[PDB]
Amino acid sequence: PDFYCVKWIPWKGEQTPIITQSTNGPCPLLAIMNILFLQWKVKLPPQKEVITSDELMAHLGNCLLSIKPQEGLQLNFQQNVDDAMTVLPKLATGLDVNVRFTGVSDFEYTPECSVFDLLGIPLYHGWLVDPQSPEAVRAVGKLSYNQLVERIITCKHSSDTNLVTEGLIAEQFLETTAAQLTYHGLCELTAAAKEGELSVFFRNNHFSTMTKHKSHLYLLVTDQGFLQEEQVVWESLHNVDGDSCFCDSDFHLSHS
Ligand SMILES: [Hg+2]
Repeated sequence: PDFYCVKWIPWKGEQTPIITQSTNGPCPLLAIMNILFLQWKVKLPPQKEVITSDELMAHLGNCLLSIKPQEGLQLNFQQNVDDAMTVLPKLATGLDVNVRFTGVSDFEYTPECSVFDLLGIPLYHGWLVDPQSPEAVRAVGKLSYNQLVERIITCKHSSDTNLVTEGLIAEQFLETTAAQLTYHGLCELTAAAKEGELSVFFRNNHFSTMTKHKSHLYLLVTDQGFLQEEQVVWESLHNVDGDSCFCDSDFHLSHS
C-alpha cells in the first residue's frame, strides 16, 4: 500500500508507465490509474522508479476535476463529481463490491461507482448465473451478492420448506461458482467489451485492468515479479480457469 514500483513499457510506440504490486490488494486505484497512464492522461518524469498512493490520488483528483461536462444528466453530473471526490480517499485502502448475477456490468451502486463512470471506464465482472440452470436463476434472481448471503441465512431459519429448499439451491450456486467467474460470464463479458477499449475487471476482491483485442480478452500484468520483464504486458483471459498465454505491449507472444 505504501510504495509501488513503476514499470516502463513501449505502449503504442511511446514509453508509458504502468504500476506494479506484489501485494495483490483490493484497491482499484492501480486498475484505474494504469488505464489513465495507458491513455497518457497522466504523465510521469521519464526517470521515475517508485510512486506513492498520495501521488496517484493527487493525479486522479486533478484528472476527475479536469473533466468538462459534454452531453445528458446535469444535476447528476455535479453530484457525481462531489460523490467521486468525497469517496476518492477510500480508493487507496480498499473497497466492498456487491456484484449482481444478472449481467457483466451489474453491481449495487455505491458512490465509488461514480469514479469509473466519470472517467468513462467500464467496470465488469464475470460472476453470472447460467440460463441453463433455471433453478439457480429463480433462487438468485434479482438479488445482489450481499443480499443473497442475507437471504440464505434468512432461508435457513424459515420453517417454510420452499424457502429452505431455495436457501440450499442458492447456497449451492455460491459453492459451485466459488472462483467468481462462470463460463457463461466469460462469453457474455467477451461479447460485451468494446474492441481496443480499456476497462476494469472485478474478481475475488481484486481489480484488473482489462482490454479486448482481436475479439479476445486480456488483463494487464500488474504483478511485480515481472518488473524487469518489459516483454510481459498482457495475459490472456480465454479460459474460465487454467493455463494462459503472456504477450508484449503489441499483443504478440512472449516468454520469461
Ligand atoms: Hg463499484
